[PDB]
Amino acid sequence: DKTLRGSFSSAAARDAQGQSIGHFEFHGDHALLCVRINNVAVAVGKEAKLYLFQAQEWLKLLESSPGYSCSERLARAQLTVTVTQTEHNLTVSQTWRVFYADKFTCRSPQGEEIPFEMVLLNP
Ligand SMILES: *[C@@H]1O[C@H](CO)[C@@H](O)[C@H](O)[C@H]1NC(C)=O
Repeated sequence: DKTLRGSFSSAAARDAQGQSIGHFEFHGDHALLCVRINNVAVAVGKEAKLYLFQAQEWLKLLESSPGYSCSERLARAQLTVTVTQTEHNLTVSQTWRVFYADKFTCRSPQGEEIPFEMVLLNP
C-alpha cells in the first residue's frame, strides 16, 4: 500500500508536460488508487485530470524519436480520470506512474495549487 499527500500544480505540469505525482508496483491483477481533494470547483475550472501509464509503455514513448507532443503523449495513457468530485477511485488492472495535467499543460491566470491525498490499496 501507499499514502501520499501533496498538491497538483499547473506550473509543475506545464514545466514537465505532466506533473509526476508518484509511482507504484503491486502483485496481482488489480489495485485501487483513491484520490481525495477538497477544492472541486478549482479542479473543474482547470479541467484537472490524472494520467496513469505503465512505466514500460511510458519509457517507450519517451524513447521515441523525434518524440510525441505534450497532448499526443498524454492521449497514450493507459488510464485517466477527470477530476470532478471530492473522491475518485481508479481500478488499476494489469510499475505504474501517475501524472497530473490540466488545460494549461499543453498550451491566463493559473490560480493556486490543489491539495490532494492519494491512497493505493493492493487488493
Ligand atoms: C473508494 O473506495 C473506498 C474503499 O472501498 C470507499 O469507502 C469509497 O466510498 C470509494 N469512493 C468512491 C467515490 O467510490
